[PDB]
Amino acid sequence: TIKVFTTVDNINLHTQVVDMSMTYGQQFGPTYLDGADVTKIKPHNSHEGKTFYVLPNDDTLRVEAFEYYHTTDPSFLGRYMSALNHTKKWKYPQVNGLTSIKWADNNSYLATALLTLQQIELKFNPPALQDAYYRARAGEAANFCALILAYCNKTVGELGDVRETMSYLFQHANLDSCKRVLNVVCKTCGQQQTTLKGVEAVMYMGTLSYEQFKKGVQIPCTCGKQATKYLVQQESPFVMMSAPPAQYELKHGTFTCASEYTGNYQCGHYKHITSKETLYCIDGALLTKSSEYKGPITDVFYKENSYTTTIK
Ligand SMILES: Cn1c(=O)c2c(ncn2C)n(C)c1=O
Ligand SMILES: [Zn+2]
Repeated sequence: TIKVFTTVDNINLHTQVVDMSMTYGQQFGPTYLDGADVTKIKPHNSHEGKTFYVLPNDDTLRVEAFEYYHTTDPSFLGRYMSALNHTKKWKYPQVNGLTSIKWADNNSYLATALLTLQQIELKFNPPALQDAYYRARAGEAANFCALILAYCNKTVGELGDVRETMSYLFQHANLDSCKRVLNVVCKTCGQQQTTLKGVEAVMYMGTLSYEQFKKGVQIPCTCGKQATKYLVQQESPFVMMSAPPAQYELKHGTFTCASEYTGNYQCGHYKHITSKETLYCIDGALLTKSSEYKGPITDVFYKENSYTTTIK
């Protein structure tokens, strides 16, 4: 017999005596050793003392799992392991001071999401995610990428959407106190103010221009006229403005960073544009600098703190 540790978080370890005549799966359920699936394997003597991950299959492990990952989805950990086997083999070059990802397995959407996160102010609430995120910021991003895939219910190689991805991640970020107040004005129906909080206060779908959002965008009214919607008040460290991809000119110094999307739902590619002393296009491991940029932009990120309209 051998003594080992089992765990769901590699924080709380639990002693186990292992029967060498049974596989790990027969004793523990699906079981991983340093990420390798050992479910169908007989214990080796050399495994004595090692730490194994298992699926949360009792109350203690379930609570520990929830406390570390902030999800009760029982398939989460298996999904994470499957992703991590791949993301450990990706490469994470430093590009223009940021951790990027060299292209692999259609991962451009994860690269531009990671590049974006390093330019906006945000903290993740699940300890697993915030821990992985700080390692990713330093260049060791495999765990962070596998968690993102797991949180988004995506597998390695699946095409992804940055906006959807950002939405899921923001739901695990402390945006609780972010606030947006909007006003919609119809000459017939009058004015209707709305207040949004959390993730809905920092994401908008329909226009890339933050300035246009402040000035007012035309939206239809059920009465049949065109109403105007504009931003009354914003309280957040950034905003995300998105729209269906379309040719768009990005101007140095008017935005923080942006996502460009080429292709369709069957085959496509993201690039990342950032505004520094000039414009930089980060494309996985590739870097290109230019003073102007035009492309099929789909998300633009802007810094914010507090904004109040002067529209009376
Ligand atoms: C996979 N892939 C694409 O699919 C792609 C692209 N540029 C345009 N497209 C569509 N690049 C650079 C790419 O690596
Ligand atoms: Zn109306």
